[PDB]
Amino acid sequence: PKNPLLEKRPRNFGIGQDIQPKRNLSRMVKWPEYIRLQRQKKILRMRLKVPPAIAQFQYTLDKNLAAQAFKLLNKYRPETKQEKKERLLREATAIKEGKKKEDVSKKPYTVKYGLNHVVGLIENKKASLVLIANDVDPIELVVFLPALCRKMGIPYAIIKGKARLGTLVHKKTAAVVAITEVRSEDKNELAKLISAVKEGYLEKVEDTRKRWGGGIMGFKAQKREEKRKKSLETA
Amino acid sequence: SQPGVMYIARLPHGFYEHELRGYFSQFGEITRLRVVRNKKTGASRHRAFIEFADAEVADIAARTMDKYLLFGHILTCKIVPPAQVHPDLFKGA
Amino acid sequence: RKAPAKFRPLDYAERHGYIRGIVKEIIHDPGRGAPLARVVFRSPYKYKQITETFIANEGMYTGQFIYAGKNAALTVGNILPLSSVPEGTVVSNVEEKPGDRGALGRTSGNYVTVVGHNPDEGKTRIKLPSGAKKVVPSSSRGMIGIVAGGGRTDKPLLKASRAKHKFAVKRNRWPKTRGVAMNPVDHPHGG
Amino acid sequence: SKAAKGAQAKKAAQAALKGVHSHKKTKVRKSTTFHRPKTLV
Amino acid sequence: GALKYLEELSKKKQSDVVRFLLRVRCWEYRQLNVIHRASRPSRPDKARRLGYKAKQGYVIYRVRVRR
RNA sequence: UUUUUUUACUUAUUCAAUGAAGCGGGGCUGGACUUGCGUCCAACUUCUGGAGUUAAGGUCC
Repeated sequence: PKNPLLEKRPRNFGIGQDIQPKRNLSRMVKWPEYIRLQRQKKILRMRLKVPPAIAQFQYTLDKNLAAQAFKLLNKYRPETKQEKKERLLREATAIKEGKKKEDVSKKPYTVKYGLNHVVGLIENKKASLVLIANDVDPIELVVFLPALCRKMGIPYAIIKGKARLGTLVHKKTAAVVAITEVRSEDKNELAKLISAVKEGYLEKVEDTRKRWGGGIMGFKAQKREEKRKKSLETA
Repeated sequence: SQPGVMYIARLPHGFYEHELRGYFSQFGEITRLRVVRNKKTGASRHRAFIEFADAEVADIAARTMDKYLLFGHILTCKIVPPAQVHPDLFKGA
Repeated sequence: RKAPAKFRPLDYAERHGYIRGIVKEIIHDPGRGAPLARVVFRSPYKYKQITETFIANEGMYTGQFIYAGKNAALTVGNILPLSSVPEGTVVSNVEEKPGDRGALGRTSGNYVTVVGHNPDEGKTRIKLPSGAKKVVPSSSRGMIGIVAGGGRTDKPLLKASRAKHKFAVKRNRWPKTRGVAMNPVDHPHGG
Repeated sequence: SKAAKGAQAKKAAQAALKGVHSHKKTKVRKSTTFHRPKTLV
Repeated sequence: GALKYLEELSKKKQSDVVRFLLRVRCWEYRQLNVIHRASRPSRPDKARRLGYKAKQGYVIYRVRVRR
C-alpha cells in the first residue's frame, strides 16, 4: 500500500501560471560564428542554382558498388615504410652478392594516386578506372576530371570520401585514385568492377549530370508558396 | 490492385527461392515466385520471375536492384509488362 | 533618470495571452513632464521578477494590477495590440512596428486615436497628436488611456529662473541669443 | 494501405542503396547560451 | 598535371561555373574576418606559380580591403 | 534569344529585437460555418499591494 502522506502537485504551464519547464531549445541556440558559417554555407549552396559541372558531384556510387570497389582496391595499397625498408635491405643484399635488384624484386602493382600523376595517366590513356572524391575543396582541382575521362574513354566514378581514398593510399586525404593494371588473379575482378561501374553508375547519371543543381527552397518559403497556390486554386 | 511481375536474371548460385522470397518480401509481399530450373538436373538457370502483389512496389524493387553487383554477377532486374506476362508463367510456382 | 520608458519586449505571453503586473511606484522623471510607473511582472521562465518602467497614464495608481497582452481587457493602464481594440480607442506609447517598445504619444496629456482597422492585410489607421494620419501594423501595442500630467504648459513660467530650472535638467540651449544681436562673423543674421 | 506499402518499399530501397545508419543523436540544450568547452591545461 | 587545367579555367572568370564559385566564396569571405588565415590556397595554381610550396613555413592569409 | 513595363519571390545587401524562448507545419480538444467534412479560430492566468524557485507524481526496470 502506498503512503497516504504522498501527494501529487501538478504544474500548469499555461500563460501566467507556473514557471515554464526546461525544454530543448537547440533550434534557437546562439551558435558560434564558425558553426553558423558552415551551416549557412551549406544552405546557400542549396538555395542558389548550381551549374552542372559542379552539380554532377552530388551523384555518387551507392553503398554496394563502393564496397566492391574498395574490396578490389584494398588489395593494391602502396608500400608501407617498413615494407620498403625490408625490400631495400633485400636489394642491398643482392647488390652485395653481385645481383641486380630486379632479381630479388618483382614488378609492383599499386593503386595510383596524386592528382597530377593521375591526370597524366588519364591523358596517356593508361588508367583503367578512375575514382574521384566528391568533396574536394577547391572544387576546380577535379571539376574537369569527368570531362577529361569522357574524352579519353576512361571509366570513372565519383565516390564519397577523400578521407576514404586516403585510407587506400596511406594518407589523410586523396582527391583521386586510379587503377592502371592489376595482377592476373584480380584481372577478372577488375573487369567485372569496370562493367559494373559503366552499367550502374555512368548510364544512370548520363542524363542527370547535365542538369542544374540547387534551387531548393527553404521550409517556411515552401509552406508559404503551398499556401499561396492553395488560396489561388480555391479563389 | 494489379500485380507486378519482375524478371530477374544473372542470379548467383545461392540466390534461390527462399533467398529471393525473403529478400524481396522486405520491399513488399510476394504473390508468386518461380526460379527457372532444368528438369534433368534440378539446377537453376540463373533466372526467376517474381509476381508482387502491388505494381509500383515491384517497380521500386526492380529499379533498386537492377545492375546490382552480387557475388560477381551484375543482376538484371526488369519489370515485364502485363501484356507480355505469359498466362502460364507461374505454373509450378 | 534611471531607466528608459519602454514596454516589455514582445514575448510569447503578450503575443498569445496576457501577463499581469503590479504598479509599485509612480515617480517623477527629471526632464520629462509625464510621470513614470514602475510595474513588476513575473518572469515566465525563471523565479526572479522583472521590473519595468512605463509612462503612466492618468488614473493609474500604486497597488493596481495592469495587464499586457493580446487578451488583456480594455481598461486604462492595460497594454494591448491595436488589433484587439475597437475604433475610437485612445492609447499611448504606440509602437511604430511591433516590438519597438513604444514611440508615439508619449508626452503629457497626449494620446493616439485608433481611427480604423484593415484586417485583410493586418493594418491599423491611427491619428497622431499633430493631426497626422498613419498606418501601423495591427500587432503594435499601446497602453489604454491618456498620458498623465496634462495641462502642464497652460501655466506661465513667469520667471527666467523657472525657465532656467526647466532647461538645465533638459540640456536644451538656454539662454538663447538672437542671430540679429550678433556680429556678421557669428550668424548669417548677424549685424 | 497503399501509402504504407509505398513507404515500406521506399524504406527497403533506402536500406539497399544507402545502408541502415539513417539516424543521428543530437544534444538536448536547455539553454540558448553556448559556452566554450573546458579543455586540458 | 591538373594545374594547367586550373590556369585555363581561371582565365574564364565570366563562365557560369567560375562566377558561381566567385559569388559563394565572396559571400563566405565577407562573413569571415577582414584579415584571417587561410588553411590552404583557394587558387593553388596561382599560389604555386607565385612561389608557394606545401612546406612547413609557408602560410596563406586572406584579407579584404575597401576599394 | 533579346529590349521595355509591372508582379511576384528570396539567396546578396539593409534595418530592428532578444538571456537568440516557444517561429513554421501537423496531431489532440472545443466552437462555428460549410459542404455533407474542407476551412478559420480558440486553447493557458482578471474582486484583493500575499506566495509561486531545489518536480511532485505515474509507469517499467
